[PDB]
Amino acid sequence: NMLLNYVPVYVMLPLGVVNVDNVFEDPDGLKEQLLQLRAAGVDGVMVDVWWGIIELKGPKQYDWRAYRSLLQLVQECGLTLQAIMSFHQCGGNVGDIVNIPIPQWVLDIGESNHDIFYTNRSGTRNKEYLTVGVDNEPIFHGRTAIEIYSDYMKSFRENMSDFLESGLIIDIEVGLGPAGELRYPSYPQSQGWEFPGIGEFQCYDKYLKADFKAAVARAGHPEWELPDDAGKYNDVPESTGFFKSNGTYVTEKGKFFLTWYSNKLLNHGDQILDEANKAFLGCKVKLAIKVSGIHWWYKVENHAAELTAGYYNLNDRDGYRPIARMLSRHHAILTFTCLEMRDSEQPSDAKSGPQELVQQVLSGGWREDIRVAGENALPRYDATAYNQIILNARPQGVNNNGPPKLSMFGVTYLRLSDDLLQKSNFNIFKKFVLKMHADQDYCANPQKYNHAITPLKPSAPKIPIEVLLEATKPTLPFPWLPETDMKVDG
Ligand SMILES: OC[C@H]1O[C@H](O[C@H]2[C@H](O)[C@@H](O)[C@@H](O)O[C@@H]2CO)[C@H](O)[C@@H](O)[C@@H]1O
Ligand SMILES: OC[C@H]1O[C@H](O[C@H]2[C@H](O)[C@@H](O)[C@H](O)O[C@@H]2CO)[C@H](O)[C@@H](O)[C@@H]1O
Repeated sequence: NMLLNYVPVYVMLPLGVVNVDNVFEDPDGLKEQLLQLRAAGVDGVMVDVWWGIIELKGPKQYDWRAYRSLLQLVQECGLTLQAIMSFHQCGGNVGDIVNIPIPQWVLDIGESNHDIFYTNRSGTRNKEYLTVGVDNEPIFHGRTAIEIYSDYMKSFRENMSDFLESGLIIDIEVGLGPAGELRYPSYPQSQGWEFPGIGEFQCYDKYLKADFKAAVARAGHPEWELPDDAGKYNDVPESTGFFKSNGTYVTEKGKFFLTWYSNKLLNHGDQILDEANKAFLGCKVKLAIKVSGIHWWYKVENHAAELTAGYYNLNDRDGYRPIARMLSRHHAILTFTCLEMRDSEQPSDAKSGPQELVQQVLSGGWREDIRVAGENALPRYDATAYNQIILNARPQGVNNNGPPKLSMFGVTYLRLSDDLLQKSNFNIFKKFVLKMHADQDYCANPQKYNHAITPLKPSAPKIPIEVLLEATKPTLPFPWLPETDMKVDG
């Protein structure tokens, strides 16, 4: 039956649906838009549950009232919800049209201890997310950063228990860094970065610096220092001593650093996921994380942009499968945030390979037997973008005699706006939804298309770092069709 080829479609709600003052501004306005989505066959919506709004007043001073009103409306409109535990700031990244800082009281601590923020070689502090360096430092009025994230998720679970029990919430996306993605803020627009700059390493806060220095000493090279020849945000790889042919990235020093740098992210995600699993244990929901799609410089040996962001991915070293393997113990979903792009849409001097990157990441996930979901990186309303998303959703087309051998768990579209609801654009969107559903009408019961949600079980045992890193072995990706068999057309 065709329904087994059905891939659910979700739509991101506007940023700021509940403002910085914790007020659900326009319920009536949202309602009409939501009803539009319901009529279009959309399965659900995604929303940021901003930490900076909810725990603003002070430690454990949560106010969930506005969000309870929003969830109630979503439920009345017959839509499911993907909730993001957004522990980051909204404002400094592409598309951020509203400013939502992290809790003021945390910012207050940062005034006396500037090292709680990611820091570049020049010493500029980025305030959008707390550095992984303080994950386990009890410097926030007695709590560590992870305990804060943990308490937040537990409070959410208890205060939204009725919505969880009624099955409104489908999955919990755990924010792990800038824009909620598990990565370092290596390409900050707020600091002058412009595509396709290689970006900069963000490991200079005193906590990470000390950890690194202790690490190199134990490795027998106490004299090794953090990179000093990697250039600046907008540089090109060949102009740096670190990324050029036979450069530092290829030396023992460079390899040790890149391994250390990338491992920090793996442990950061693993530890916070442990807390997320405890907070939602028993709930009929799934856990997910977001991985950024850094396609620029993907086609040169140095993969500079990926490296500075924390993804130690080279032609002979898979830096994404280790992440997938880590997610397996938590039964979590890997959400890739760049699915609509085509190589030919990128400037030549950027050496972009978004198509190849997508194939590597998704294949890595299916290889490790975890569920993979995705989102488009930039706003798109044209058929070519939708057709590329559909292609990646079912790489080998639909199976007329059962489920496809390969398919994504779901796709979330960025973002709900007046532009999307314009007659012509919305008209194409409807065809996109139909094709994602493999020509089937909207299906209310996920069980029909094998997407039944069972109670979250405790995570499996800890997987040692050496076992995780075995996943760096390069593998050939799964075969991809040149174009989808479920085209939207034009
Ligand atoms: O509302 C979700 C999320 O949206 C934005 O981040 C996106 C980004 O725009 C995409 O290009 C891609 O990277 O996925 C990101 C995560 O979904 C906001 O910047 C972010 O704050 C917000 O949480
Ligand atoms: O900021 C992260 C994104 O940067 C690029 O997006 C470019 C886009 O390609 C270009 O057409 C436009 O003029 O500028 C934006 C920068 O905001 C990458 O293409 C994206 O993949 C990144 O997510």
